[PDB]
Amino acid sequence: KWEMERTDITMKHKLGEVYEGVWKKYSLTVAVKTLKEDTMEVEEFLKEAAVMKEIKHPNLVQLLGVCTREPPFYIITEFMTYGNLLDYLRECNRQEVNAVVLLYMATQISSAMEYLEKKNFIHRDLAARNCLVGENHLVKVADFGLSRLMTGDTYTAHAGAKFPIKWTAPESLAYNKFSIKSDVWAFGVLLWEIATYGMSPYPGIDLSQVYELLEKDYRMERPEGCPEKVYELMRACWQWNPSDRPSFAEIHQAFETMFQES
Ligand SMILES: CN[C@@H]1C[C@H]2O[C@@](C)([C@@H]1OC)n1c3ccccc3c3c4c(c5c6c(n2c5c31)CCCC6)C(=O)NC4
Repeated sequence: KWEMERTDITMKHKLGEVYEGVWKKYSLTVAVKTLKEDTMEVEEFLKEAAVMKEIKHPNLVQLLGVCTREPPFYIITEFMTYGNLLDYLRECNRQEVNAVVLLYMATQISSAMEYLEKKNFIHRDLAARNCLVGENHLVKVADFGLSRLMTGDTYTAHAGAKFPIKWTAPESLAYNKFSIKSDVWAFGVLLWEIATYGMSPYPGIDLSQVYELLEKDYRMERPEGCPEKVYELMRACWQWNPSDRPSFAEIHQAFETMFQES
């Protein structure tokens, strides 16, 4: 079990809610995602925990332990000093976080998604804000709440689900069809975030025109200095028809290559 003792953790401050914690026993800083007793995302929070137990990879935030016997409930994970990649990128000195660094981040993230692709997982919410950073530009994928292990190739969202439109693929916006491919789309947009140091996608466009524009075959222009093969991947990631999209194995491979030629 991952079940462990509440009392071992000195709490600290805000980051259901996330808090910086200290596992007394091992002099160690941790993140603890908590749930306030009564409020019934009890279903939905235990599901996150259950998912995290099954996954393990050096580019996925690691479940260290849990308190699910007795409320207040706790998920404990490894701590990532530099927090979310979107604010990291926006706030950073780009001489240090340079062209090649960007390529490593993209490469790490692809590594973890090929892993998820092998296990048949969708993240279903892939984005700069949901990536966390450590020392020496370590990056890991986080926030596994909407992650499912699919039976079959297709998770269908409930109608009147709310999506982050500007990261969501066309078949997901029309028919609520999610899949690995729909995360490929998501990943492509994240590349666009990384390449621009955290600009918001489809800048200046209302949510209510995005789908129509994707249908009439509009895609975000290549951002300043994005490599040619990075932009090529972004564009294959944005194929209307999901069969035409690449795979995470394909993408990672291409990044592995591109990354060593640097
Ligand atoms: C009851 N034991 C804990 C289980 C857990 O978290 C601890 C706090 C403890 O394990 C050493 N832990 C560490 C403490 C100090 C330095 C490194 C680690 C550490 C580490 C890991 C780890 C894991 C678990 N725990 C880990 C670790 C739970 C099961 C999956 C992996 C790990 O994978 N690398 C360092």
